Amino acid sequence: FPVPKGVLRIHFIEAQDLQGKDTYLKGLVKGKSDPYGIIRVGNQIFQSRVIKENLSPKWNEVYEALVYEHPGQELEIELFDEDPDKDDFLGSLMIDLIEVEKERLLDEWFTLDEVPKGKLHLRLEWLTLMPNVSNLDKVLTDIKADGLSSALLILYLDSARNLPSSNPNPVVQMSVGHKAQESKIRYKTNEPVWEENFTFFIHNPKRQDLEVEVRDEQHQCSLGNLKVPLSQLLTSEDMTVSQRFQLSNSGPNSTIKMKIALRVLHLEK
Ligand SMILES: [Ca+2]
Ligand SMILES: [Ca+2]
Ligand SMILES: [Ca+2]
Repeated sequence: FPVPKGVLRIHFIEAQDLQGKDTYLKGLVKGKSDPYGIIRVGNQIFQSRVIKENLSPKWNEVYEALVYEHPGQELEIELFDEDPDKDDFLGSLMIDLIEVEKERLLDEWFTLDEVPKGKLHLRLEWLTLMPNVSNLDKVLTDIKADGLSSALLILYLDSARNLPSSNPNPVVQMSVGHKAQESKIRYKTNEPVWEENFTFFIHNPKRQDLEVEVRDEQHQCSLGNLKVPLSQLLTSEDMTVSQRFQLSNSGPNSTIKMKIALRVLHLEK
């Protein structure tokens, strides 16, 4: 299974001098526009807010994208005017990631291509995955923890044993805080195998819990659940634990096997 080469934190700050594409009164009066941006990294897509009637938009939004050692992967950005029909094009940008890794931290205005005018203000942070916990304390403080992610949670769903029944069709749902993802379904078995990998962004591992619920997908019935304070990982080697876990609201011998690893996101120079 692929593992991330790092995390790219994208500050979608502002743009200036964009192309006005709206016109009042049958096109007599030249007007401004309603800019917003579409940001792409690999399969990950991000959409900024629409700011109305302004060619120097200030979004101050921030997105977090996973980056792997895959070929030539790039940061793609397109700006549009929100119109009631087809949104008019306000310019585009293409940044080489392998270049961004090299610089670690950028703060620059970029001139949009394929438009007569327009500039975009970005601050890019290349965060690497740290296996030791040595810098968590510093990363939490820089974020100003009192939000964006201070860590990643990478977890492996191996299998479960001896689940309650008649037989069920087991599926697992994991949700660190509000982010939630689901495994695939196994059918008519009390011994499911998934061998699936999942990744979650983490604001603060000292506060957040991983919640795991096993369900029978056919029927509303629950098959057990599990809470794992991520803090417990903080005291494990390479912030990774691998064991069988007891399920609650389940059988007495019902368990779930996982590998769970934490990585602190760090900007170095
Ligand atoms: Ca328009
Ligand atoms: Ca418009
Ligand atoms: Ca539209």
